[PDB]
Amino acid sequence: TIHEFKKSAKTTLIKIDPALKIKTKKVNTADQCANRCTRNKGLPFTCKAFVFDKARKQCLWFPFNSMSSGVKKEFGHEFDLYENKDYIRNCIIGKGRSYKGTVSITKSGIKCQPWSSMIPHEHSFLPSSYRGKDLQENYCRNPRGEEGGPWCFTSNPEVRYEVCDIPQCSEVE
Amino acid sequence: NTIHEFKKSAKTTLIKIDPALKIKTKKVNTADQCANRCTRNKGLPFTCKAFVFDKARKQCLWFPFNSMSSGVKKEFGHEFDLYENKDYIRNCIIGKGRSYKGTVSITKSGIKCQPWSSMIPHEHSFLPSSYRGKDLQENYCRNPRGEEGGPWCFTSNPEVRYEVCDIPQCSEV
Repeated sequence: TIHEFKKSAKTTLIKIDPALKIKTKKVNTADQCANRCTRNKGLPFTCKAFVFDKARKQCLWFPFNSMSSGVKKEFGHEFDLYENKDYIRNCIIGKGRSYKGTVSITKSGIKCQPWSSMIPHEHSFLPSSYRGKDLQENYCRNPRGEEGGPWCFTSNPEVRYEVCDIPQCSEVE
Repeated sequence: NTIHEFKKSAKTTLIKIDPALKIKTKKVNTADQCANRCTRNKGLPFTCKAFVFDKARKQCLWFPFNSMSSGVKKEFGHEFDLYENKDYIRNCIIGKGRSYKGTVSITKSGIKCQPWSSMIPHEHSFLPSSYRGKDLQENYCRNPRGEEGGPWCFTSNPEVRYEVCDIPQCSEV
């Protein structure tokens, strides 16, 4: 089930409201964390994310994620953060400046090109500059808040860039 | 094999009233093959948000829309199963979440929801047929009467009749 989750390398989370529940356990792989999180058995909360400590081989299960109020996102080479997609907002507000979901396909249906690649499209949208924008893998993103909404570079030479088809939160009921 | 990742509605296909919308069909063996192609979006002139498996004609129907889209309606049919891509089912709540259609099925304290169709452990009268439009399917967190706490469910723990589920507001600033 590790694919039900958006992965952020080298990242963990820290609670600042001390009331928020946590649960930890030593395991073998990050796979085993995801399994328990998806199945949500033996957890006295809704599992919205977990971190795998690769050094200690420990799962940390959370009823929050990186968008929750009361938690900080910190760098650490031995951690990978896994966020349950059911809790990463999957619709756009305004022009989608704050979109962080995992849709990686354009409106006319082509797979996006990874931001950290210059073939087949050359560009100046590297992760490093645009920190906080989450230009990760090949996700649809709107780093500058432009009118088109989340968009990407297309893995097809004919089309440089195209918007993605992420619905407005206001679209439906 | 990503079919388990989709929200399934049995005995259901979708019809486009609007002739503008695009559909794509292909003869196949199994519903799992429809899921794979939708998941990966391989060779579709659009973003696949849903598909139907026709068990009689052995066909996939891939759609750039779902049951909540404009100009689309459900149609009953014994041969059809509808599968909706969770990435295009709004996973946050508007106001009290009367119109919530997502698949969260665990309460705030981590308890697996009881199916609406079941009287075990708890007897109740929120029968699906009493509440059409409210999607009282499987064991999903729902707010069929639009009450204060947001979506909830009867609980699979005999000790706890019902509990609210922990589903985030789409926008609250």
